[PDB]
Amino acid sequence: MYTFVVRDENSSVYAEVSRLLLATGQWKRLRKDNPRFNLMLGERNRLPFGRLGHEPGLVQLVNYYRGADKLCRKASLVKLIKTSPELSESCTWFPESYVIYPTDEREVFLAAYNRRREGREGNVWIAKSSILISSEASELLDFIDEVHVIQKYLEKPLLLEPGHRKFDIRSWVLVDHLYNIYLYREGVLRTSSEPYNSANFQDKTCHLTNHCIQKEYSKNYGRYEEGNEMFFEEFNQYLMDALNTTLENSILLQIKHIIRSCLMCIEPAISTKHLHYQSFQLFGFDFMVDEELKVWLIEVNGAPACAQKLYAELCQGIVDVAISSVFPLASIFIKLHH
Amino acid sequence: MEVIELNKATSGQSWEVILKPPSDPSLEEIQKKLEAAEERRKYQEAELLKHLAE
Amino acid sequence: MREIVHIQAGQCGNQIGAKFWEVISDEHGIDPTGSYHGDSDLQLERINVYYNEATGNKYVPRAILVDLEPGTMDSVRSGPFGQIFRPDNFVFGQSGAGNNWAKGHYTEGAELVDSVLDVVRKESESCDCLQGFQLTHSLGGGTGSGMGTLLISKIREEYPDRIMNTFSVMPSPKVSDTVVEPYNATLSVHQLVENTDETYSIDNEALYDICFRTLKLTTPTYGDLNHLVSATMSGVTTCLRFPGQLNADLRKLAVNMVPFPRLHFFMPGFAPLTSRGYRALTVPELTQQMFDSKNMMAACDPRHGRYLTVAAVFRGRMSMKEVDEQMLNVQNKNSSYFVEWIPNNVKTAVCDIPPRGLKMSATFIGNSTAIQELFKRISEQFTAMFRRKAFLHWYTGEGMDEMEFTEAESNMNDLVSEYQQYQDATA
Amino acid sequence: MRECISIHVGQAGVQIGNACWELYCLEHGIQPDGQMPSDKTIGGGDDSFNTFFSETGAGKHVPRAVFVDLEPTVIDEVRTGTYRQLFHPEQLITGKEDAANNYARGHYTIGKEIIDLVLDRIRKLADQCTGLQGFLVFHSFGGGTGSGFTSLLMERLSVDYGKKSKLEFSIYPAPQVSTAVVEPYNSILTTHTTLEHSDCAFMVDNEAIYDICRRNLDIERPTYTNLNRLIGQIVSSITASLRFDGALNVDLTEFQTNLVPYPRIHFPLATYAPVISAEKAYHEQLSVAEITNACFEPANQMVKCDPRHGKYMACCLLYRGDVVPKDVNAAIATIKTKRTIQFVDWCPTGFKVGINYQPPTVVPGGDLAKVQRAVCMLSNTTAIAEAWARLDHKFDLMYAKRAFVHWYVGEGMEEGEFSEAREDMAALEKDYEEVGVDGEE
Ligand SMILES: CC[C@H](C)[C@H](NC(=O)[C@@]1(C)CCCN1C)C(=O)N(C)[C@H](C[C@@H](OC(C)=O)c1nc(C(=O)N[C@@H](Cc2ccc(N)cc2)C[C@H](C)C(=O)O)cs1)C(C)C
Ligand SMILES: Nc1nc2c(ncn2[C@@H]2O[C@H](COP(=O)(O)OP(=O)(O)OP(=O)(O)O)[C@@H](O)[C@H]2O)c(=O)[nH]1
Ligand SMILES: Nc1nc2c(ncn2[C@@H]2O[C@H](COP(=O)(O)OP(=O)(O)O)[C@@H](O)[C@H]2O)c(=O)[nH]1
Ligand SMILES: Nc1ncnc2c1ncn2[C@@H]1O[C@H](COP(=O)(O)OP(=O)(O)O)[C@@H](O)[C@H]1O
Ligand SMILES: [Ca+2]
Ligand SMILES: [Ca+2]
Ligand SMILES: [Ca+2]
Ligand SMILES: [Mg+2]
Ligand SMILES: [Mg+2]
Ligand SMILES: [Mg+2]
Repeated sequence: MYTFVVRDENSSVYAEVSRLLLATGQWKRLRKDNPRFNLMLGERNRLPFGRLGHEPGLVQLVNYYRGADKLCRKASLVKLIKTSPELSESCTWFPESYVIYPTDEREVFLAAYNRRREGREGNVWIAKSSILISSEASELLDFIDEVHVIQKYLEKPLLLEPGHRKFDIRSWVLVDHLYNIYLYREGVLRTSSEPYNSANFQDKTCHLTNHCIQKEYSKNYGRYEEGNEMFFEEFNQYLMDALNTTLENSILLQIKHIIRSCLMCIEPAISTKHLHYQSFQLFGFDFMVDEELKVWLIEVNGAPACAQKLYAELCQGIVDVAISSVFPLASIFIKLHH
Repeated sequence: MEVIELNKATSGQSWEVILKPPSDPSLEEIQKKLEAAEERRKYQEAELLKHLAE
Repeated sequence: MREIVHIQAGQCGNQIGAKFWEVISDEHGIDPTGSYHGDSDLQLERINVYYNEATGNKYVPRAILVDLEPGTMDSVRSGPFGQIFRPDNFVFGQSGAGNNWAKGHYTEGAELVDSVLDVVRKESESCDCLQGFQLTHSLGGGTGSGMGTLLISKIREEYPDRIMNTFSVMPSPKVSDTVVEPYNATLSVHQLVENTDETYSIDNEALYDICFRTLKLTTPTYGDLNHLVSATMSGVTTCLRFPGQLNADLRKLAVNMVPFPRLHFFMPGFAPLTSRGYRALTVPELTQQMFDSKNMMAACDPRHGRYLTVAAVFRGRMSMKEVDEQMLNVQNKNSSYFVEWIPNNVKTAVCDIPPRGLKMSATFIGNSTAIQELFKRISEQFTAMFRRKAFLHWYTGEGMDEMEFTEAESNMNDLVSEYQQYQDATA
Repeated sequence: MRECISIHVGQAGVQIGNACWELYCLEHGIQPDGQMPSDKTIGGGDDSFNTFFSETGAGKHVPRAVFVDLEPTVIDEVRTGTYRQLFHPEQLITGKEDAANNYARGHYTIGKEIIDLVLDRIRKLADQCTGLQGFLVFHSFGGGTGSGFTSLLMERLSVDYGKKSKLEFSIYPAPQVSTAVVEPYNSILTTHTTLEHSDCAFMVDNEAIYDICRRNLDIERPTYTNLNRLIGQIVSSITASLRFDGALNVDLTEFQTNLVPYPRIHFPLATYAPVISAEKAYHEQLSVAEITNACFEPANQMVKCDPRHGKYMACCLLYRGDVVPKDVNAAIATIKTKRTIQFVDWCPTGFKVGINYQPPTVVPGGDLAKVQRAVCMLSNTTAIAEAWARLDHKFDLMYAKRAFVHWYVGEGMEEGEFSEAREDMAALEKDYEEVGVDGEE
């Protein structure tokens, strides 16, 4: 009879993870401040990592990797890519990014921006907090003074037909206590139900593919799919019939290279191998695919949520390979080798 | 990787190795607190003895 | 801290007090004459906690025998070990207390009390460093009840800085038929709440039920009950008598067991439970048993409350790894029954010397909020008579007023309210 | 030559003290009778060992030590000890009644009544010193004497010797060996009271020590004897530099200088390798590179914490035995690339290194094997604040209910002193976080 504690009530993913654990009749949920637990399903910000692994007779495991915020915080991710020789500034799969404070990267940003204007190259950028899409240095820098990251906007993206619509691929990755990187076979395409405007960047409906902005600012929401959710089997069919190739060959291969290269990079800083406590974590990798079928990384989410139809399969995979591996009772993933 | 201040001796040796460069109460107060506690104890004992005599 | 002064008052007190010295004398290898005849020097390292060494290297118990009648003490003197006790330390009367707390506390007891204190004083003198006092008594009678609590109060006046600890026997209608017992018991609890540092709540209901249901004794006797009491007393005092780290003195025990000054009533436990007439217990069995309701010396269900603090003593030759394993297993398997706001509240001791005829035993000491059940019981019985003022003439004929009774009733009801406070308290 | 006075307070201080002064004698060839054949200057000398050992005309090498417990049992085993001849009777000070794991009883009640006798016996030592450096104070955080009496003595030492250095060896409380439930209260109370009076404190979490013994020495249930032989090894590494003709940490000031940038953050983390069981017939001798790398393994530290999720303000490697610089600098190159060693921006990422040719010594008939080379890494990392966060949370759980508080108040302490002591800890935690660092989707 193993014990757990729930310290993040808002997590839909670990709410289902809790539900499945009790349902086995080998797990008991303790009070959120009872220290005599095996598993902590901890709070998003300020998790007491320093307190875990100090209870004798108990093998303790947490649903977070201490320091995985270097990869998940927007300004930190840029910094990690730029400083770490494992990724470096010689990195092909991540858009040109600069950290701007309202230490700084203001000097080097203008330097690369002005080389593009005179170089007769597209100067469309994006701004986000750790939301603005503009071509002028004024509108970008002036907005931050109302901490952000100025990233190269994907001017030539790939568009699904019918619809001439933008999208983004969300992949779920589980890194267990042994640092085995597992990619869930199912992913989702956060599509933009409105057609892409090549010249207009004022309307933030056809540019932001988020499920929240489509259920709020999009008129033709839920037209092509439900709601703006295209799954892999369906997307693969579009790639074969409309582009000849497969999802595995044109996209999945690059995604896997990105996941691996990212998580291997921070393995020496977050690995809980010779530690008093063990960690595991579910991540949400966000990708953009250009028209040349080249995969780009947008953001890493430390606390992702799932697509309602996949919760069942993903949350069972979490308890199967990340929990019951450590706490044995009485594949739906792709193991990314390293 | 730099090596500086190489100190040598009979039972040892030492040096620095730079990999990258940078970027009270008086005795009067002690007896004051020590007496105040003894007087807080003495009050508690006498209050008990007062209650016991009742 | 070193020497403990032992006082035994009344019929129950002297009977259980006597059985205590017989048990620990044999443990420490002291014969009924007082001469040492043991195999280990672990038996004498802390002998001076309970025994005064006399000329010709003979060991005398630091025991005072009190009663308002000669009866029991005469049978203790006629007993096997009666010869060990100092004869100047037998302080008795001829009247009796007639199962009346008012007689033991105010009228008859009043006449004998200073002669007891002169013996307490003499014993306290021959002490290099006195720890405190130990008292055996019942709460249902007159002498141990009334006189015992008056002796505690008088001892506290002369020794306010020392530790007062009791082995108090709680009344049960399964053992006794004296109607006034709930009155005497409530009057005695009121005293214990104010004037003791530690009280082992030894309940006659639990001792009867253990004898009947577990030891399968059809007609249990006082000696049958006392057998479980002497085992409990031997176990709860181990840390004080033998070399060790945890709870080796009365004060260190109190600091570990008493989070709140009125909440000092302990629920003792014991494994294996035996009757006076082979098969050794494993470390896992000792651990399941000592924490089991059926092994508690107080008729309370620990599962109905929360443990504020626990002391676990393991006696014999066993695995310190396994003791630690099983102790952690018990805490980790039932963590809801241990207050979260008192971190690491279970402390464990292991002593190499087991009791007589046991290869290995385990004694539990718990400060559980479930003790309120015992107090609710005595309170239910008290209120039923007191709301009709029944049998009060026995008390008022001794000078007492209804006020003392209303006050005693209130204090015990307040103590039950306090135990509930901390049962419903969260971190 | 500058002298050091070692003070051992409580059961922990006295029993560790014993394990240390015993290792010191095996290391300097001093016999249980106090005789040293290797010392050719009879009844005196200005040798490096004379920092810790005074001398008699009869040729007795006498520890510059004071033992203080409020109860006889423990110190009466220093008097009955193998090394009983070593100590003067006035070096051993006992009460009758102990502090009952109550800081208030140790500090206020018994403290007030024995403080002057202790400072007297300390001056009796200080007056045999040509130029006293300061003090090394050994004690538990958890016990009443260990916490209460020590904090009082530290405040008085600051008065009577304000120019002198005060260094600590503090035993941080761990439930696996803990004797009391109030150890969190006592720990915070003494930490707050001893903060301004301590120059450098070395914490040893009893949980780490217990685990090293279980894991590396294959001891089922380690005792104080096992724990102290291991603590003795770490203490010896730190003090070897004062007792022998060494190049680094040659005086007590050097510890503050080399390890303590900010005075409040004076708790360096100690890591020690190699720890091998003597009960091992075969032993594959580890390299300089292996033992150096192990200094970055949490399994080998004196407090379990992650120095990766913190910053370094100081780092110093103390080697012992068959070690050459060539192998050291190469290991420092190797680990720098492998391990994630982040330093404070205003500090150079670098290490102070010292080798002491003196070989690693063990007690004959011990659980610890004799090694050719050894290393103690002393590093000031903000990761040690994890020990503070754990203890502060335990303190908070209990204090919110005022559990056991009456025991303190009954000894004369005010309830306000508890939250005062705790606000200082909340300050200390905040200092460490300032130095150390910069929903659904
Ligand atoms: C006919 C009435 C009997 C005697 C009595 N019955 C009751 O009280 C009942 C059950 C009847 C109505 C409701 N009520 C509660 C009874 O069984 N008890 C009061 C017993 C105690 C009684 O048991 C028997 C069977 O005699 C006694 N035991 C002893 C005894 O153990 N004597 C030992 C010496 C002794 C004497 C007094 C004291 N206080 C302590 C010890 C000697 C014996 C040989 C031994 O060692 O057991 C004496 S009377 C208790 C435990 C329930
Ligand atoms: N490593 C180690 N820890 C010890 C030793 N003795 C006690 N401790 C620890 O120290 C804490 C208790 O403090 P003690 O030193 O025993 O107490 P004290 O200073 O003598 O104080 P009182 O006995 O209360 O007057 C607990 O954490 C013990 O486990 C020892 O020899 N070695
Ligand atoms: N367990 C136990 N209970 C006893 C014994 N003698 C008396 N009692 C109980 O004590 C109460 C009567 O008190 P008693 O000690 O005889 O009276 P006192 O002499 O006036 O103090 C009743 O609850 C009895 O059942 C005994 O030897 N053992
Ligand atoms: N550089 C970019 N080029 C093109 N589209 C982008 C770029 N950055 C973000 N987007 C778009 O913005 C959407 C939301 O951005 P994101 O960084 O994932 O923020 P959030 O943390 O709020 O989910 C993406 O789904 C994508 O459509
Ligand atoms: Ca009369
Ligand atoms: Ca000399
Ligand atoms: Ca100072
Ligand atoms: Mg009677
Ligand atoms: Mg039960
Ligand atoms: Mg002690």
